[PDB]
Amino acid sequence: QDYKVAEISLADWGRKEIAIAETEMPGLMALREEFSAKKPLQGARIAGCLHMTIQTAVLIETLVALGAEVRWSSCNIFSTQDHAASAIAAKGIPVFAWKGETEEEYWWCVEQTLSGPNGWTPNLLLDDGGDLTQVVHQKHPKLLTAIKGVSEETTTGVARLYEMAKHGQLKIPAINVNNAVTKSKFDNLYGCRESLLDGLKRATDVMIAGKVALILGYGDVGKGCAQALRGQGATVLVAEIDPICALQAAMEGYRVVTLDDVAEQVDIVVTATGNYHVVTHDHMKRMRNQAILCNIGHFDSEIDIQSLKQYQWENIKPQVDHVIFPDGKRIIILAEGRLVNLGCATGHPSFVMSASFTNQVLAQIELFQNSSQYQNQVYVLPKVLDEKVARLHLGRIGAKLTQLSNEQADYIGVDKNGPYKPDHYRY
Amino acid sequence: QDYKVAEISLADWGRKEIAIAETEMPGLMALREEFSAKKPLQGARIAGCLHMTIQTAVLIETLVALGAEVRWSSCNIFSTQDHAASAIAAKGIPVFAWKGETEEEYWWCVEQTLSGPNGWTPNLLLDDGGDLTQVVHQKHPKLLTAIKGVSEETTTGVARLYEMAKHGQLKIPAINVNNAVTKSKFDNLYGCRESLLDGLKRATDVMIAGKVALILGYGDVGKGCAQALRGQGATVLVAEIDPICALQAAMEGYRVVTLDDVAEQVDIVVTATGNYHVVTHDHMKRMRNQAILCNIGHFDSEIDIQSLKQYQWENIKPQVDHVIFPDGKRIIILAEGRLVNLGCATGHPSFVMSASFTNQVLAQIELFQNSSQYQNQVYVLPKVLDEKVARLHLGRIGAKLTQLSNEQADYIGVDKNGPYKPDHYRY
Ligand SMILES: NC(=O)c1ccc[n+]([C@@H]2O[C@H](COP(=O)([O-])OP(=O)(O)OC[C@H]3O[C@@H](n4cnc5c(N)ncnc54)[C@H](O)[C@@H]3O)[C@@H](O)[C@H]2O)c1
Ligand SMILES: NC(=O)c1ccc[n+]([C@@H]2O[C@H](COP(=O)([O-])OP(=O)(O)OC[C@H]3O[C@@H](n4cnc5c(N)ncnc54)[C@H](O)[C@@H]3O)[C@@H](O)[C@H]2O)c1
Ligand SMILES: Nc1ncnc2[nH]cnc12
Ligand SMILES: Nc1ncnc2[nH]cnc12
Repeated sequence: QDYKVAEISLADWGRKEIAIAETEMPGLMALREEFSAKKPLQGARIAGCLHMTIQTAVLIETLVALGAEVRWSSCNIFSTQDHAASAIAAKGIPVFAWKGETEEEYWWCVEQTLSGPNGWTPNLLLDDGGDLTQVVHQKHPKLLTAIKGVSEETTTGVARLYEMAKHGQLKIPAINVNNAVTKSKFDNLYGCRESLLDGLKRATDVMIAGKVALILGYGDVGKGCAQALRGQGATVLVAEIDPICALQAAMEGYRVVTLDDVAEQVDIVVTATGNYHVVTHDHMKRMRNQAILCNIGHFDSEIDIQSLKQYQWENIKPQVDHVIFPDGKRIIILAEGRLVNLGCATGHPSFVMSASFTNQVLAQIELFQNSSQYQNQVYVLPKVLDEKVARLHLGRIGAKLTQLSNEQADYIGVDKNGPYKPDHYRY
Repeated sequence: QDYKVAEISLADWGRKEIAIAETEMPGLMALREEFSAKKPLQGARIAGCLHMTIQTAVLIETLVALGAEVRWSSCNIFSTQDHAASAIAAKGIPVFAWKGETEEEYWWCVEQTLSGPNGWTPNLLLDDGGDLTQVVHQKHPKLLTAIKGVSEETTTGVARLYEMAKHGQLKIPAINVNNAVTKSKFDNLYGCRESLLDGLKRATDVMIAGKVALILGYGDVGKGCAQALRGQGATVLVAEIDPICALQAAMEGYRVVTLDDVAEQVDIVVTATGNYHVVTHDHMKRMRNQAILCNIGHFDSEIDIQSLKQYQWENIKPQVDHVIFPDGKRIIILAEGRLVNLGCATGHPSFVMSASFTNQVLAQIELFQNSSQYQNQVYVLPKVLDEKVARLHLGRIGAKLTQLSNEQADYIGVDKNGPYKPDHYRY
């Protein structure tokens, strides 16, 4: 068995939910319709490290339908949906993923992606957060020569690529999928607008209405989180280091504050910074009894979880814990500080993941075919492909596009078929 | 008298409202505090073409406080606030602007900006919409040699610059002020979110709640217009040619439709496209009795106003007209299709105009000092200045910034003092 999952008998349930998800993921299904016969990824050998959800199962089966061979792992110890992993394993696709991995198991799973039976090695990487990219660069430099490139899903992974490139550590081309407009402005924003609430509601019976909620970070994720909680009746506070993002939050009516000032005043804290130790021991010591602390950024290091190691952790249910302080005060920590929407719920819904994952497939096609055209730098896909991703999703939600006339296209200086915006337009 | 205004005796009223506006415009006042003694614009001779409002009066007096000499005109026949123009004229600043200009008067006013007494000619242009840039390039090529550059306020003006540059027609450097983040994502969005309603409410006693409103265009302006009307209880429809913007609108719950389909169904139509004849004769013929038609894009050519020339126009009050069709059906047209927020109300409020106009002052300083470093292309100001503009506005609205620690700045790859985002970050 060239796989490792929790329970293979969950595969039928996984197939049933994959069938539903396909009907919500028109971008991926359109790529199958366009490319499954020509098989543009025939000869592609993709090592993948990305949350092993039902939506990712549709991504994997799209890559395979286009001719790729893949080996898969999750990029978080809690984000796997076991029945999705089983459905993939039952297809004979190598997948190494279960919910509740230890850290040792996590890195073992990544490692299994880099070598398969009969001398299988990847020539492509598909990464979400930079861990797979790190393992290959730091532990398997011999593999790098054969890797055509990496496509990277998320803001933190791209930040890690930028720092590698600045220091001459990046040894392959990288496609930044996060900053396709149809990824960053949809998945990060509208996805979290729904899936933060999902994680909070599944974890506890805390009401949102009337609570004071603090969001740390007002980028794409924090913007979606703030809209989510404000719509449900919370008073929303925002912390920011960036004066432009702070000004955006203020102009939406949120008070912009520091956690150093407001720790005792908040009912719910959500870290969405992509940064390091933005919630410290002293912050948590000051929090009210039964305050809820969670992280929706990529890494649990947004919170100094280590500082709680000597306190009693009383489990409430899976991925919901009380941390009991010496004076008896308790805080509720979700998923041990790991990604709350994937650890306490199921991540983003299928429709917006289709937009993200359509970009991933297009990036893998571009790297597999044309990686010779790229240097060891970070690139984004062209705007015409970004627009194509959007076009493929309009039919499902019933949006009807207006067509420019010749004179209207000339008036604003565009081709009738796009691209319709200048390169650095911000949407 | 080196000026032309409607009534100089309105100057005292203008001064009173300028004094209030200063307290809402901390960016401009901060630039006065930083630069009025060093006078970095001493020797600058600025021809300006930008809506002659109270807020623009604060911009003009900031330029003058920094040492500039200016000659001013409005960029729209209806956008001048006469008491603001009088306050400027009473200071001895040449201004040629009144509400209700004819087209001949409009272009005469622009022309007055290009030559003053004693051989005064500009060495800088400050433009909003591209009309001043057009006049100089097409009618006064001898002036071009002495023009160090132009700073351009709005999306349509930048579109015109791009097309000039593509065809080799741009003969001076241009700073695109519209696409400072602290302009496009604030003025265009939050400004119109307030000032569209202002124009509609001052013009008619039409209720927004329960109406079906169609917004043509879902860029920065259309996004703000949609939020405005949705918050007041309208059913909001959106038309788009851009599939990414269409998908954004759909994900906010707006049905994305074509005016060709829905003309008979709408109560209010707002053009926000920057394009040509997006509302045609047949659209207007199909509109319901007493439907309200207005334009918030830069030019009245969004609507084919010419097609209504043979119908009786019955005036309701200034800038509010009935167009009476042969079957007796009437539509309400606002400001003859000119910018509705400035024609039927007073434009954006002071606070957000401060952010836009702080960018304008910084652009004029950069052109006056460093235009030799630029070619005849379109440029944007650097991100550190964009962040500075935001910083200068945080105090007024009580936003408190968090400061990165050394390790947090290193973790995300930024300097503690910024810039905090990659060059092409979209906010
Ligand atoms: N949970 C999900 O489904 C999901 C989806 C996309 C991205 N992410 C992750 O979420 C994180 C945020 O992503 P993003 O796209 O919003 O990034 P972003 O860069 O757009 O936003 C992060 C924001 O945090 C702010 N910030 C940084 N340090 C801070 C501090 N100490 N205090 C306060 N604010 C601070 C920055 O100024 C920035 O505006 C990343 O780790 C990303 O990988 C999660
Ligand atoms: N009234 C104000 O205070 C104010 C402020 C800023 C800008 N403006 C003006 O408003 C206009 C829009 O500015 P913006 O920043 O939103 O520009 P933008 O480019 O961001 O948005 C315009 C949108 O219109 C869409 N569009 C173009 N042709 C269309 C058509 N035929 N049908 C439907 N949609 C169409 C485009 O796809 C685009 O998304 C410009 O003329 C700009 O100069 C006015
Ligand atoms: N449902 C989902 N599947 C995969 N990755 C995700 N990231 C966020 N939500 C996700
Ligand atoms: N109040 C205002 N002053 C000047 N230009 C504007 N454009 C939009 N609103 C404005």
